[PDB]
Amino acid sequence: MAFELVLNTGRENNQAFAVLHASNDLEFTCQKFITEAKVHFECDIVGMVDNKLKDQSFSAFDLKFIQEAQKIKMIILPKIQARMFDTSQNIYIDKELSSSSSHKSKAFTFIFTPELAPIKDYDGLDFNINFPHESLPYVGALDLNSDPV
Amino acid sequence: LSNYNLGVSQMNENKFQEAFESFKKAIANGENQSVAAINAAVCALKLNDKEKFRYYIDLAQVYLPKEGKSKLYDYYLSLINYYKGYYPEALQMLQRTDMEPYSDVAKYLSAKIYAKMDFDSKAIQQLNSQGNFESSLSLGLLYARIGEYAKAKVALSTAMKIERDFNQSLAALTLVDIKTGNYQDMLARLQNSYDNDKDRYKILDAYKIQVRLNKDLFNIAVAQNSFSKDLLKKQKDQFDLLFYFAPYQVFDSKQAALYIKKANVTDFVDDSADLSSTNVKIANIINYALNQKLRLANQEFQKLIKDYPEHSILHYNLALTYAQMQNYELAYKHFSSSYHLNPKNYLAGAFAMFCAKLIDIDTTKLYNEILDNIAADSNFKANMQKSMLFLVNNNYISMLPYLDETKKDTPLSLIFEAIVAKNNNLNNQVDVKIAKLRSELPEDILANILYFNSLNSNLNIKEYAQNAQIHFKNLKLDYRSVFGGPNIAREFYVNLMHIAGLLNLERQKIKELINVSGAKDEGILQTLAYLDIFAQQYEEAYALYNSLIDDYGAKDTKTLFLAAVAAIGANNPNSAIALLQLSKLTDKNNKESKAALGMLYQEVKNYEAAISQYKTLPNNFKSEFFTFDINNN
Repeated sequence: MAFELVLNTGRENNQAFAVLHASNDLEFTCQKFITEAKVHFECDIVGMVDNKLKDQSFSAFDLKFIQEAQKIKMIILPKIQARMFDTSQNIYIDKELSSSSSHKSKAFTFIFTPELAPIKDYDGLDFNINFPHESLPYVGALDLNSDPV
Repeated sequence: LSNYNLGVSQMNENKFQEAFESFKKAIANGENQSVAAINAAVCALKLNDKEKFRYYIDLAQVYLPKEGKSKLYDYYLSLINYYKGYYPEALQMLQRTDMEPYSDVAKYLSAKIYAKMDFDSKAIQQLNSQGNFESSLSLGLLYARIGEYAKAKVALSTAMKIERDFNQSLAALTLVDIKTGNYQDMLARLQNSYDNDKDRYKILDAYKIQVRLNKDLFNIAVAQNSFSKDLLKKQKDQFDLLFYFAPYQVFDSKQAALYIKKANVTDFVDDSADLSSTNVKIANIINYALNQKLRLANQEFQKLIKDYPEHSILHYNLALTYAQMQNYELAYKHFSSSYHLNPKNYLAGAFAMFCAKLIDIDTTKLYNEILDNIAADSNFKANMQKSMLFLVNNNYISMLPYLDETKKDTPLSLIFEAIVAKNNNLNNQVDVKIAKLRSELPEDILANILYFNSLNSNLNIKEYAQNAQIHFKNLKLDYRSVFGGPNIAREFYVNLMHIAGLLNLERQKIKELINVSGAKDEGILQTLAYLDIFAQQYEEAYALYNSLIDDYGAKDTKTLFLAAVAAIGANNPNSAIALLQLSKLTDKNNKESKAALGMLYQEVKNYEAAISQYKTLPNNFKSEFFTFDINNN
């Protein structure tokens, strides 16, 4: 199984915080079909050969799998507002942070949180911000217990 | 002194293998398992080995609960989530770290994460809340992304001093200066950085740009604000409206009246300019001009002038046809010729100054000439021209006496009175002047639009749109032939339909009319092209404009400019360059064509010619038609 989902849930203020990470060895696609006031997050995966994959129901989103001939369609129905991100680039090595709004990569992150904000329109230049100071972070000097001197 | 301490103490000396071995020894001994695992993973990542990095990062988690009581627990968890690609978790967990030397690092990493996920404001706030790392370049880039160029310039200028961030900050500041409109500042900055010429071209090669149409053209709110409140409060609009209603000069009005079918002949023809064949030719071409056929009349006047090259009236008529056609330089030429061949034609001189003001040129000599000729005359029965002479200067008090005169009513007089009343905040008599104007001209598009905008001005957007829809629903227009006069009538009709959100239905109506039969006139095609440009349908507009140029005669400055606009909309930078060069060949000092040409040359990567066009622009100029965006792919 070269394709992996991980789910992490948590609390912020008094809300819900769901994060779904999808990864594969090859590049696959995910899109944000809107329909009518009901976002359906649809992912296309080559999948190689897979067995019967049962569908689970979760607090913030529902999952569905469709298995065609050597093709997998992942359907995500969010019960709350959801957003998509392409966290394929390794930030912890790189200094030129690219854009996270891409429709094809080897790692995708879906975020579910009730108290979100609508995307605003800013008249600006789509620069790639350069962070030149902290590239490979590490922990400094410590004692026999994990605590700074 | 400890194994972990010894490893980390070697590790900041840029010695990675020995430190990694020390970390392995510390992990084997069993001292500070989690932090040793994280540092060993980062050391392994210093060299080129991804598998070992992944193995050690995965191993780091299983010892984490052992160090459950540690004031740096938040930082360790955030780092572990940071190297695994789980970024939102790391961002959510990084805000709880309040230790002394790591709070700034936590805030910097949070800024990185926010910047990745397109939350620029939070990233700016996090970077500003930091006082350990110099984040001038990142702050400037983020400010540019948000759209606050005023602080972006300061941040980038601060970052320019450091040697490492020289080239990138220079390129970013150059692009920001282009975006804001300060061109001479950009050129001065470029000239003081390098001494060679190739090096200065490489700064413009850092970021690839892409030309785009301005988003402010399609905003309904701004169009309504500028249309229903400041219709006559603009020099270009004032001059265009004066040109529309201006009269056409003849020798004898009585002879010309028998050759024109308008029912308002006495209002659009004047004989104040101090052969029978010349009279009849003038009358025929004027009839062609007034009955919604402008291009053919302009061509006929141009052809007939070559036969008789000394007649003050003919130059005025050709110049008027050019001026109503948004061809201002030839209008200047022929207006000046007309005034120089007869210095008692004051309307010709006034229109010459108007045209010379619309393009960029000095006209003080002409103003003094007409002023001297005014002060030395036996009679001055024409005071309208004297009042009009003040319009070039940005003063309006001087025409206040004109509103108290015993006057014959012609549409030029009414529109001039409306301009004068509106420009002195006398917003009450504007309505009565416009009402009289509409009463004078029943079957006119522009009069109807003006009356509607005067009557329904004091409303909101929704009421304006609903009234407009109701008003034009019951209004029937012969679309085939009525949009064939001066360009301002179409432009204003398209703008009003854009405000009311009705231009899609009108677009469908005009298409159906076009598809009913075959070859037709120019007016419908130009109106449909303009509607397509204003409906964000660029491919059809570009095809229509190419058909206009290559099928009928469309070698005009305005038509070529609009074709270039459509081509830029349809992602054709190469054709836009040729079209804009051909447009500029006549109107040399066109401030909007030059900026677009410079941007297009920068996009095609021709920096030798990009600076040439930028060198001919002022330090304060915001193009209302073109902008650029950074191409990241």
